Amino acid sequence: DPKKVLDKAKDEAENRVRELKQRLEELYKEARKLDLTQEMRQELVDKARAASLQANGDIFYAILRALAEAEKLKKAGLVNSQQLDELKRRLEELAEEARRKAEKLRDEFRLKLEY
Amino acid sequence: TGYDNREIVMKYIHYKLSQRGYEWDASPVPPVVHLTLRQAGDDFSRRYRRDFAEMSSQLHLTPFTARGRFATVVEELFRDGVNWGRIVAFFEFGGVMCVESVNREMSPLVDNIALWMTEYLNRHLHTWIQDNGGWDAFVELYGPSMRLE
Repeated sequence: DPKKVLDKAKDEAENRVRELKQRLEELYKEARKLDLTQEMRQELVDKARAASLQANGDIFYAILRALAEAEKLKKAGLVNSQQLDELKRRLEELAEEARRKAEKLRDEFRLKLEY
Repeated sequence: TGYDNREIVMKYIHYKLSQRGYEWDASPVPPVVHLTLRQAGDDFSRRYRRDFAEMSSQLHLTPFTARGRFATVVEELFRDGVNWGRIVAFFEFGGVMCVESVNREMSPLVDNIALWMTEYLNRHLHTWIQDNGGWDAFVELYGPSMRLE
């Protein structure tokens, strides 16, 4: 079933976003106990952007792996060049959906930082 | 053994810059490694462009600040491990700092940034790259994405 490749990649991506939320809560919790200047706060925002970069890296990597599996399925004849085109398409919308979610997690990290 | 990481970094930054109309002048690695990495990087930037744009806009950059900014990002990027996607994120991060440098009339910072990428690779990522099959493993991993384009 060609859908299962897309489903595993979704699972992975949704997990990685939940790890990000977690990491930004660690970052916010150890910001809270401190009391911050502008320099220190800009550093945390930058660490938050770097933590998102990392999530995006991991999800990019999950997608490379999904495409490699997809290619094996294609060689076994369990999916064709069109379905492989559809999968590629879904994996890019997926990356964007995960990216949007990580951004919302950032914006909410800052709003919590400053207010 | 494994491939010369200075060469990988130089070709990669050279291409990012020349793709934006800037000419940057400053074991031997196969063409396919270079080509694979510029394509995976371009692919990464197309998906994650909005995130770098938000980074690079919110970047006060000076020759004396630049290293600190680079350090914070790559430290967080590789905090709990390496994988090929983090490596590609790394490459494109360093590319974005180079492009921003030329944009802000601070071109000599591209030489420094290429140095930092080179030293981070040689000192922190090399043994993980080698343990995971070298840059040839990467070429093989990305091939299925290449064969779609």
